[PDB]
Order: sequence, then structure tokens, then C-alpha cells
Amino acid sequence: MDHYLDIRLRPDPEFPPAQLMSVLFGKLHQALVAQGGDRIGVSFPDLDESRSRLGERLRIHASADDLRALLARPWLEGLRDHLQFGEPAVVPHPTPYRQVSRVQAKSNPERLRRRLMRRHDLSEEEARKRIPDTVARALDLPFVTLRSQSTGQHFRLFIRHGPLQVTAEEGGFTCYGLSKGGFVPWF
Amino acid sequence: LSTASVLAFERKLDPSDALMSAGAWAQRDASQEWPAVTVREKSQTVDVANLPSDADTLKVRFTLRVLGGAGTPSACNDAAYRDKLLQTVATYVNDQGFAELARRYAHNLANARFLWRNRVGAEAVEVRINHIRQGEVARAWRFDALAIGLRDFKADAELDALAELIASGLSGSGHVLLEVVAFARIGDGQEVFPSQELKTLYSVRDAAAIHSQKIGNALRTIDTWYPDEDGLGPIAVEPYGSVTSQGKAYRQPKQKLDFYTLLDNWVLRDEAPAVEQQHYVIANLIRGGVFGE
Repeated sequence: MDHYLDIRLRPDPEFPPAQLMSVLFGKLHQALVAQGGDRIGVSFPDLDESRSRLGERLRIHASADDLRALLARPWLEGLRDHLQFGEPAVVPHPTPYRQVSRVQAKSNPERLRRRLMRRHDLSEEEARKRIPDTVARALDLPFVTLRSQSTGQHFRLFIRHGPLQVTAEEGGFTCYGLSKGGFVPWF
Repeated sequence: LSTASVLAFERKLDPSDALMSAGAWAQRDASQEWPAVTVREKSQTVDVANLPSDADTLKVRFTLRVLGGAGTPSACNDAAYRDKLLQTVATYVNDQGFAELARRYAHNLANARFLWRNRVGAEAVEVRINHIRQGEVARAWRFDALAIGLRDFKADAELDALAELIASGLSGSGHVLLEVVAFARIGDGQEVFPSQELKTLYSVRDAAAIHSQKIGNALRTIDTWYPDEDGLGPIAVEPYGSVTSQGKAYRQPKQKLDFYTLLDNWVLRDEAPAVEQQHYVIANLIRGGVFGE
């Protein structure tokens, strides 16, 4: 939008696709989760759904000051020695449809869905008939894993973004702040 | 004339398991007796390893014994292949010592690669190294692990003094025993990463620990002498040098840089590789294993 950023994670053993570098792709958004910051546009610049990975670099869409000096949260650590590092730049001057990043798009509703199936004062024999498992179905959400209390290794993810605009502006805010609808950088 | 059918090489640079224990940062003075880290559950039944929430610093401690005598195989059928293998290493050691190898070994103790998933995400990692000729410490060290580059190797007079010690052990000049102690600020009650049992966690005195061979894998990322590309950093010295996480290999047998192909040239066929390629040949003899036919 106003200042699009990137973060290069270098290749190594510890950043392979198993659990040292698989789970740090859709759950490591501590700059928009824990390290400080909540009003950015999530726009991953590696949206290639063939490998099920909607982001290659650490693509983030922010403003001019938020990309130049207002993006110093702890959500960019590990790239000091175990990877490379990025910096801020200008926003998309052309019309890039980069309204897709790590956002609140995901289909893991079976983690707590017994209240929507059989926790409504009934027994447990209606966990798929009254309220089905159709929302707790894993699908091809192109997005890196997550490292929360769901497995010792990484997890699943998704891309909660859509189209992008033609001007320079941060779009709408989802759970991950995925800046869909705003003209972020296309890649 | 030919390789023996049996070639067993006793390994050198033998590590131990690494106990883990918590504790507060700047409590490094009285840092001997800590409570360790247990393996508890949460619910579906998994096994997690976390600090006590009052502490912020993981303490990792193992020992390392540098053996030396890297040329002699433990089991070898033919003596003429055995003798010329000892002649070939004696060509190597006399031309140059183990210093360039051990200076690359002197890094892996300093910038703590044995903190595999614990160094990534940390903010202050300090490694103590002690040389113990007796029960007393005969020589001490003190090294930042984040200032020393994980991907790039650089020298230091403190490191080179430590490099000459490991060079003295590998050359058989004496006895070298090391006490590696690593303090690392991760945070309050955070998830440390022990080694993953085949799913429990490897604990010993009900104290979660890392495998010994999983530390020795971190102490041998020295091979920057790729066929392809040094841009990804160092990779552990193995014959048919391959990484499970990257998925691809390096050093194909179709390439003429294979360790078996190098060893047949450098010993049998009397064809010397480059000096930068000679360091890869010796650093698998320190690894050891069943070689030959």
C-alpha cells in the first residue's frame, strides 16, 4: 500500500520444511500477534498455491513510516544469523492486486465443534448430523505452518486475503490483518 | 592396491548428552545447582518441555572428549591398504596440521549450533567452555554466540587459542576434555526444544535432554566445500553430503567430488584433490563408520 516490505529467510537445515522452518510461516506473526503492532496489511509476496505456500519472503504491506521506522517489532527475529534481513521501501506505484497475505482464512473448526454438534443439551451421537464436520475440514489453504499448542512440529494455515486494489493504501483488517482489497505489492 | 572389505573407523570428538536446566539470567555466579526441566503433558496426550515460569535462561551442559589418532582404522582386512592409508594421512598431517579443521571446529562450540531450535528465537546466548586436565579447570573460556556469525566463519585469538587445543587433541599431542555450558535467554516459561523420541521426549534422570549424536551433528557443520553453492551456509560433513530438511543431496557419485571417489583418488590412485578438498576427506575419518566393500 504505502510501504511494502520483505523478509528473506535463508536456506539451512534448521529452516527446512519439517518443524524448524515449516511452522514459522502462518503462526509466527508476533509483530501482529505479540511483539507489538496490530494495524498492518498482511500481503505475502510469494502467493504460489502449487506447493501450498502462499508466501515465500516475509512480505508485509505497511505505510511509509510503518515500513521505514515503525516496523521494529520482535516479529522479524531469527533472520539475524539463521537467515537474511529486509528493509522498507515505497508502496506499489502500479496497480498491484496483492490483496492476499496471512489472514484469518482457515478451516479448522473441529478443534471445538461439539457444542455446535452435540453440546446443545443433547448426547454425543449428533456430532456430524445436527452440526456436521464440514467446517472442520482441512483444505488447500496455501500458507505456512503454526507452532502453537497443537503439535510439537508445525501445523496448517491459510491465506485470508482476496483481490487487491490499484491505488496505494492498506486494505481491510482480518484476524491476521490480511490487507485484502487494498492495492498492496503484487509480489 | 584396493580398499579392504572391512573399514571400521573409531570416531573422534565424542560428545555426551546435554542436560537442560532453567535459572534466571545474571545468576551465572551461583549457576551450579539448578532445577532441571521435566517432561509433562497437556490435553490428545502430548509431551511438552517448558521452563519454570520464574526463570528465563536455559542452561545446557555436556562434555566433549577429543581423542585423536584419526588415521588408524579400528578394523581393516589388508595391511598394505592399511599402511598406505597411514602413509597418506602422514602426508596430510606433516604438510598441514589439524588447525584449519579445528578452527572450524572451534566455531561450533562458540556460536551454539547445538542449540538447534533454541538459538533461533533467542536474544542473548552465552557459552562457557572449560578445559579440565584434572577435576579442576585448567583453562577457561567465555564466548558470545550471537556476535559470532552462525552462517559466516571468522577467526579470533581467543578462538585460535581454543583451536590449537582441539588441534592438540586430534594430533595426539595430549588429552583434551571440554565442559561446554550454554546459557540462553529465551524467556519466562517458554518452550525449549529437546530431542524427539520415537512420542515422548528424551529424558534421563527425568530431566529432558538432547541425544549425543544430535549434538555431534551440530559440531561438524564444516563442509563449505560444496560442488554446487556455498551461499546456503555450512552443512555437516558426511559422505554423500545430504540434508534431510532441504531434501536434496550434494556431492553426487556422478560428480567426481564424492568422498569415496576422493578417497580412492587420494589413497589408491595417488590423485591428490585440492587442499580445500583435503579437509573434507579427513573430517569424515573423525566421523567414522563402516567404509570399504
